[PDB]
Amino acid sequence: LSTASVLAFERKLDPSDALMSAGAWAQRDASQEWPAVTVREKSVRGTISNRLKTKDRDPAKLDASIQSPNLQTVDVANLPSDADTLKVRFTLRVLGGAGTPSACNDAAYRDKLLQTVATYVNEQGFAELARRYAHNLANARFLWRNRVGAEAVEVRINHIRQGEVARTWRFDALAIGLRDFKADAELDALAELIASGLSGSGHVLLEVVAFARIGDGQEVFPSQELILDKGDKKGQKSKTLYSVRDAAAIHSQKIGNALRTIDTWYPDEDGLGPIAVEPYGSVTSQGKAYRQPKQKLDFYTLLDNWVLRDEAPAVEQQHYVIANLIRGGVFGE
Amino acid sequence: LSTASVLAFERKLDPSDALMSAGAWAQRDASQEWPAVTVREKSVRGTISNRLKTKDRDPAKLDASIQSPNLQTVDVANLPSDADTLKVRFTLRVLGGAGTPSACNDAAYRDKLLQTVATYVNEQGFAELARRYAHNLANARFLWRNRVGAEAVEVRINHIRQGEVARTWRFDALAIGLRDFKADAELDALAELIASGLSGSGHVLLEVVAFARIGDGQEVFPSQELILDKGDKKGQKSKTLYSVRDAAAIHSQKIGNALRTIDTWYPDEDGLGPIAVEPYGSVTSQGKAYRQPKQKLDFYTLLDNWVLRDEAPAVEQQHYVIANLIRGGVF
Amino acid sequence: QELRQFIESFIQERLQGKLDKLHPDEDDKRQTLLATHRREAWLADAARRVGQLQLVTHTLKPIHPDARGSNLHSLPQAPGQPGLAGSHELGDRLVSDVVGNAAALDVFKFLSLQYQGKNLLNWLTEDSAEAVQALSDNAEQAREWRQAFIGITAVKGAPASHSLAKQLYFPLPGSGYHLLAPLFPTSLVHHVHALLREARFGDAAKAAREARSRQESWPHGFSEYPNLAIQKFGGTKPQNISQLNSERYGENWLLPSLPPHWQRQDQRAPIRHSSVFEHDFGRSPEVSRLTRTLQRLLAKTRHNNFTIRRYRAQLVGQICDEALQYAARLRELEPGWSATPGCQLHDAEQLWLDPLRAQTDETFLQRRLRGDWPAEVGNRFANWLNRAVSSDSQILGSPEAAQWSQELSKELTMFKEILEDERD
Amino acid sequence: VTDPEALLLLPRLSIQNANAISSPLTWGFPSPGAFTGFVHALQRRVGISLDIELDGVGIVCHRFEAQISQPAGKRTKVFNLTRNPLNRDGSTAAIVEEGRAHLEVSLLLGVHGDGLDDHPAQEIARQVQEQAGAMRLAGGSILPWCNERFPAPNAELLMLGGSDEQRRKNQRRLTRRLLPGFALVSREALLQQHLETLRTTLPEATTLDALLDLCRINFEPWQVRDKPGWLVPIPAGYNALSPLYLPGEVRNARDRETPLRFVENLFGLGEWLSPHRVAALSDLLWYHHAEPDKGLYRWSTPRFV
Amino acid sequence: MKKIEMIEISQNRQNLTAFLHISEIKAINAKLADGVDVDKKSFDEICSIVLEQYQAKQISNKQASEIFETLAKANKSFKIEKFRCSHGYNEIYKYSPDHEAYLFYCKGGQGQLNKLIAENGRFM
Repeated sequence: LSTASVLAFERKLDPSDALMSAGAWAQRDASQEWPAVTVREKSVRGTISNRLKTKDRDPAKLDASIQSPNLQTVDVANLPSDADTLKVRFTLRVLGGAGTPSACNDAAYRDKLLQTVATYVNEQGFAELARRYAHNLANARFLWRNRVGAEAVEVRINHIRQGEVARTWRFDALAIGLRDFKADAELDALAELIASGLSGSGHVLLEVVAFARIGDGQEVFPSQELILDKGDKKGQKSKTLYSVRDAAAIHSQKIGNALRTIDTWYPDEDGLGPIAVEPYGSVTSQGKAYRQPKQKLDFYTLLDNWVLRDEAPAVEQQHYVIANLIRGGVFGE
Repeated sequence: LSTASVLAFERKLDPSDALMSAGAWAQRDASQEWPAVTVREKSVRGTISNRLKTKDRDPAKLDASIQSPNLQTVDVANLPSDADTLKVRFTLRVLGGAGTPSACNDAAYRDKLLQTVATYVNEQGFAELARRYAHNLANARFLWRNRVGAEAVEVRINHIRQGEVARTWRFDALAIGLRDFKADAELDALAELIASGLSGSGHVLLEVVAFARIGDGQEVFPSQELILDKGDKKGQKSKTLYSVRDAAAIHSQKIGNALRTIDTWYPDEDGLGPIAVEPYGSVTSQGKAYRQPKQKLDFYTLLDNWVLRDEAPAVEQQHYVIANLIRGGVF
Repeated sequence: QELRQFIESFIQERLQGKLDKLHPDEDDKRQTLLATHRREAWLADAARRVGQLQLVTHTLKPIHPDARGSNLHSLPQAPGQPGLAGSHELGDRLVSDVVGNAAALDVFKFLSLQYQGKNLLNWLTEDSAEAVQALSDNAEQAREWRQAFIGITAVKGAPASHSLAKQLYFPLPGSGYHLLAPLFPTSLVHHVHALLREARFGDAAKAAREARSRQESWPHGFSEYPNLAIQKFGGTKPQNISQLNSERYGENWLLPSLPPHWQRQDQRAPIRHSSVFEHDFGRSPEVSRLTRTLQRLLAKTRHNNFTIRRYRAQLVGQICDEALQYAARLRELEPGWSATPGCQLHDAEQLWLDPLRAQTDETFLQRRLRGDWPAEVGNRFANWLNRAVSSDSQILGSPEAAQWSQELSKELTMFKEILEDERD
Repeated sequence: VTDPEALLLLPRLSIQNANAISSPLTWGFPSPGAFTGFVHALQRRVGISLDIELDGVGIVCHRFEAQISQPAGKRTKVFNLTRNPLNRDGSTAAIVEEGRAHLEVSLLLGVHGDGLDDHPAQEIARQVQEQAGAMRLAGGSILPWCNERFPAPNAELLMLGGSDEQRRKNQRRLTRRLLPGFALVSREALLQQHLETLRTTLPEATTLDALLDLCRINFEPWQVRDKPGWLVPIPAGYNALSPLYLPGEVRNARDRETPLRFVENLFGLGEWLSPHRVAALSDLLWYHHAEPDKGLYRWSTPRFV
Repeated sequence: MKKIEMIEISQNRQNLTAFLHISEIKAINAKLADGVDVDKKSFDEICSIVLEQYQAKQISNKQASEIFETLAKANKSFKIEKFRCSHGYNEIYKYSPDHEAYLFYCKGGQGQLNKLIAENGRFM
């Protein structure tokens, strides 16, 4: 038995575009009429600060390249001067039916894949993964750089049943950690709801609203976009930001990465913070690859060592394999 | 007599494109003014998560290949942040005169084909095939990935005669199963309407609306496009969605393929569910093909051994052959 | 004598190419075969190459990639009425793309050099002056060479179509039909494709780009073709017909024949004060390009009058037609026309781009809701005609300017009579 | 070629997934031969029972959107395809490229038979309008009316009955509902005289066609030449390159009752002129006439000016 | 360790000078043959002479495995491949240096990738 030539999973954790508006703290309860954070367009003048490679490191060439500046016109997003908190709103829906592929070639492979996933689920359900996803929702990690230096973050997680809010959660995102996954008495209801959503029982759609008290008229950081900067004029757009209908926003997959930053089982060091569940678990910031395929601890090795050869991994790595199935993609070729 | 060397059947029951708009679940009845969901561009950056090769995964080489992530500009269709449900509207006309070939080379084979089809119509009426099409109109399979994860999918289909609503309906697409075909009184009335349309009188006409309470600003999925030459420059685009008049729409053949998944008589499986009616029935998602000419259960040998040698097949395979004639083809 | 005194180097080209892939035993066998079939037996190899594949001048392979039928290369000559152009008269540049069963490209490339200045490329069908002495062998080798060289234009004989080969029905006037099976005009398509290639980019193309950009100016017949689409034949493996070469990967591109407004939609004059309140605006992007074209060569000369008799009034007619088309396109998909904030001037001057009847109309609503005439439209059209063409105090010294002024007045009166019936 | 007694107007007609390509050298609007064949098929379906004839068409093109894309900084276009079902295996082997288009056309048909002689006026138009909604006009389906503002305005306008000022008022009333369109008419005489204009070197018709529809830029020894109109190349009928055959002779014909011919397209000229710029609407009807002696099978519009 | 792997390690890495620390050359000059001493030599020259001494059979296979793995671990600088395909997703991205990232190029598997590699070259 080999892996199927096609095998593809949908994503079972779908957030929207986290769109951001601005306002004043302590009036954040009546905060459905707040004005959006519009993306303005300012002009910067940069100077040379990159490393010279000892070819232009001459006394006259550097003095001739200092006098010719680098004029650019960048997008920017800021709170207004009368607003000192940033409200970032999105809706996350948890689909469920995790280990069922969406397009599988072989039947003898997918039947035993469903058997291994079902053996995992009835052996130990999605409660660990839902606990870690509820921690990445309660600890407001989806404010990526709108969280550093913030004074007080506060997250409101509703539970929109049929339009009517059935259940409410209010977390202080800086009280609970960003590293240690400790259990809380209130967070376990949200983890139970996400576990019920992933296990199939019911339709789970949450509305996540994060208020980060930045400061009066400070800078917020929405998602940034791709530019094909072939040639630049006097001043040409060198940085543009995301905006859904003239209102700044974070991309749906950047506030999805900060939801599945649950991987703390990687072999390098479990004390250097969790990383994102990816095959050959990687971070482009650190520029390295945890779970190297020279080791036997990546996703694409443990998968066909669990399904084909029936070598069940450690209990803390089955969580990683099932979380990578929840993330999605096409596996196997 | 021999088989006609030019055989072809026109497509009956052709739908329009399935245009998408968005609005709240409370105002789903006053929904002729709902704003369309535009497609937008957004850039995505990713690392390598593909199953890379069993040789070129060196320790330093993977860390060197991970420092440069791959970038693209995909298209997305999202509901606006106030709208809660997606409305998918199309117009399905059922033409009628199913077994009449558009082109037939032989004349005696044409007469024998018409006699065989009229024999089938006289013996057992279209209620089974029209029920299996009324199921795909009833449970909203025609929203393919916009269906899963919605908490309320309901269709409103109204048959119109000459520009006025002649008969209306209302179903609950989540209550009706996607797996088993189990009848209901309104489904049989709609199947009688579709079967009367499929007889040789003339076209019957339905407007099909489907409201799916997908979520408050979530992602909706219209059909994509084949380009086959994305361009030779820097700024290509990987995923491009389909639009008619700046409204994101589902392709007409996508809706037709969702209407045609009626046959559950293919021999290889018994628990997968229905696949689309196709000669050598081949699911494009799976990538394999049931009803191969290794067995004697394709469409071509079925039609040949039914009309020529008068070897009448099983009732399920006769249902499959007449559903393949309803679908249309070129042989 | 293009059989031994001229075809010797053509035959030895193969015996020289057979020395590049030289092996111990297989290379000697290939050299022995090339010596047996290239010293005097070129007629036998030409017969084998002629038997290998057919010669097509219009092949119906490109209409369905798995359609195996008859593809005849006959002359499409149609000497009839003087309004039709096709592949009926090529004469020179009629490249016969032989793509029937091409498994060996060296079949047709055996006698492709003795026709450039010789009498053997035309003697390869009949009148064999060198047909018997070119092979230099007995009647068997010369007969095989003749039967192979006749196979470059020897059709299958039995006509045959396919079920995927586009057979249509043409109705005669009071008679039975005629079934027509069109084939793909491969020679004409590659003729027009060579025209488009040598007009779009090449040697004189780049020089003409330099003569357009810089101070150097050489006007000649160079052009840019806009909006041409690409239709690919074969796709990944273009072996439908020959002439689908390494940069011609089925890449037959198609001339633009789109509608008059075959682009997207756009406008700037909606029901508002900035859009419809401007009682004399007269603007558009396509109408702006037409106005720039009509105002560039805006003179009335004596030697240019023989073309400016129509090329000057044609621009004014196109401007009036574009204005009428914009006025028709504006008030068709915008039902909002009533009292509202910022809709004051959109009721009197907006008598053209005006909505339907309202919900709270009065008894005499034929003046305050919708006046039954384009009352402010005629003065606006007169002002637009006065602003689009800068008429001076000496613009009627001859009848050239005054005739255009009379034509503008007549067109304004006609547009007024047309717009008067708009409110009814 | 006979002038009709009545111009039966077929209304705003949305047709989807049409044939965009329609010719080996054009890609834009579909062929007018599709329109004449559509009217002949509609005649074969309804006119024999309605005791009428149907000959011509008015091709107006209210809107037209092609299924194309401009790939990544290029001056050309490519065509959007459709994914086909698999073979016996999972190959996705053959991908033949054919274009699609959605066009809102509105035809006007020339009637010859017993329209008002033995039948009413509104009922014949209602029957032909509800008959043309169950067929396809260019290779794609004719979408019906399910949206708001229910028109059904099949204007069965009589032409030869009435005074002259009433007839001109009827023409300018029917032209009111051709409001954003553009009628397509052949200009064979224009291509002929434009061929005689540049016959100084070689008077090829395929060269006068391929050097008129473009924008020929030519400076001053710095301009582009004055655009004479909206000139398009169109397919203007077929031209045979093989003699006539017998019904059962040629292998794999569409039917064994009519003879077969192997033909080749003819490329004529066309213009998209506004419907106000014609005298009468019956001047712009497309008829297809054939000369089976030679190989010409040509559709065109007589009396086009 | 395989043999074409050593050829690709010779082919792909950047050409560096004075990258060999004292322990590596101390092992190497006594480890390799008596022909060439490799002091301040480029990576391509060392790898070419070691692959030639592996071709003309004088030195064994395990020694070549150890010294080619030593040349692998001593170098951390890689050339850019200009073309990276996503395998299951059936895509091909192309390196653009001003973005320092792999922008999208074309839909295609491994055969289209090898076609583009044969056309444009395998490296930047």
